[PDB]
Amino acid sequence: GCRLRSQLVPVRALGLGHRSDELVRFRFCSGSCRRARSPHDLSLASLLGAGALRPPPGSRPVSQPCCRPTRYEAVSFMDVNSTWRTVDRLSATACGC
Amino acid sequence: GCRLRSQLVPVRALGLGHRSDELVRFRFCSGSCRRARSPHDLSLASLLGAGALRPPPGSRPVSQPCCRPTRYEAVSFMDVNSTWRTVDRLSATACGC
Repeated sequence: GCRLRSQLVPVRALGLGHRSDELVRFRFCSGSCRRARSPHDLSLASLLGAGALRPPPGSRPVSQPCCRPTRYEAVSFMDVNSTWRTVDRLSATACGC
Repeated sequence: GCRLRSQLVPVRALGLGHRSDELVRFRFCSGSCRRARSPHDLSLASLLGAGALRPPPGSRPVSQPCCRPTRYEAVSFMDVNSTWRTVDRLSATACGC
């Protein structure tokens, strides 16, 4: 089921040009929302399953909510110049379907 | 990009046990939200791309909003007994990232 996941990661791999010798906890949301389908979602999933819709241009429609963050906190670290840095709203602190 | 799509479908394939000789328009949302990534989404996509996260149990995290309906309308038809039927909130009428 959709829930908050928490791993350790290098700060360079965060994508903002920072560098640190400290790993940082990064939290994110993943898992199923299939128990949270709306009537529309059920009908869409039924139509797709029956092959009654032709695929649209680009990506397939999702037929259930996505597991997404609803709330965020900053990620902090000592950078290579041993200066404390904080980056707003980078890490999830709650998830929802 | 994420947008509303509109096709014709058999009402049986809607999944609620109805039957009709009339096709019905069913509308749904699909397409990319990659231009609507939050700072968290960008960092998550960067981490995944760098192979810095181990895959969680079940489905992969999404690193961008999902293209989802924000608004709904009923789907109507003459059933095989030529009785008018309406099913609430089945068809999308607006989409968002």
